[PDB]
Amino acid sequence: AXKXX
Amino acid sequence: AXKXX
Amino acid sequence: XXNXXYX
Amino acid sequence: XXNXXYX
Ligand SMILES: *[C@@H]1O[C@H](CO)[C@@H](O)[C@H](O)[C@H]1O[C@H]1C[C@](C)(N)[C@@H](O)[C@H](C)O1
Ligand SMILES: *[C@@H]1O[C@H](CO)[C@@H](O)[C@H](O)[C@H]1O[C@H]1C[C@](C)(N)[C@@H](O)[C@H](C)O1
Ligand SMILES: *[C@H]1C[C@](C)(N)[C@@H](O)[C@H](C)O1
Ligand SMILES: *[C@H]1C[C@](C)(N)[C@@H](O)[C@H](C)O1
Repeated sequence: AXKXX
Repeated sequence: AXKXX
Repeated sequence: XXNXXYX
Repeated sequence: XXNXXYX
C-alpha cells in the first residue's frame, strides 16, 4: 500500500 | 520536493 | 499531480 | 511515519 501524485 | 512521512 | 498522498 | 504528504 503506497494512491497519490 | 518531499514535510511528511 | 504535484502533491503526494498516500490516498 | 507510515503515511505521506507533502506538508
Ligand atoms: C517517502 O518519503 C520519505 C521521506 O522523504 C522517504 O524517505 C521515502 O524514500 C519515500 O518513499 C518512497 C519509496 C517507497 C517507500 N518505496 C514508496 O512506497 C514511496 C511512495 O516513495
Ligand atoms: C513519491 O515522492 C517521493 C518524494 O519525492 C519520492 O521519494 C518517491 O519516489 C515518489 O514515489 C514514486 C513511486 C510511485 C509512488 N509509484 C509514484 O506514484 C511516485 C510519483 O513516484
Ligand atoms: C501510503 C502509506 C499508507 C497511508 N500507509 C497507505 O495506506 C497508502 C495507500 O500508501
Ligand atoms: C510535496 C509536493 C508539494 C505539495 N507541491 C510541496 O508543496 C511539498 C512541500 O512537497
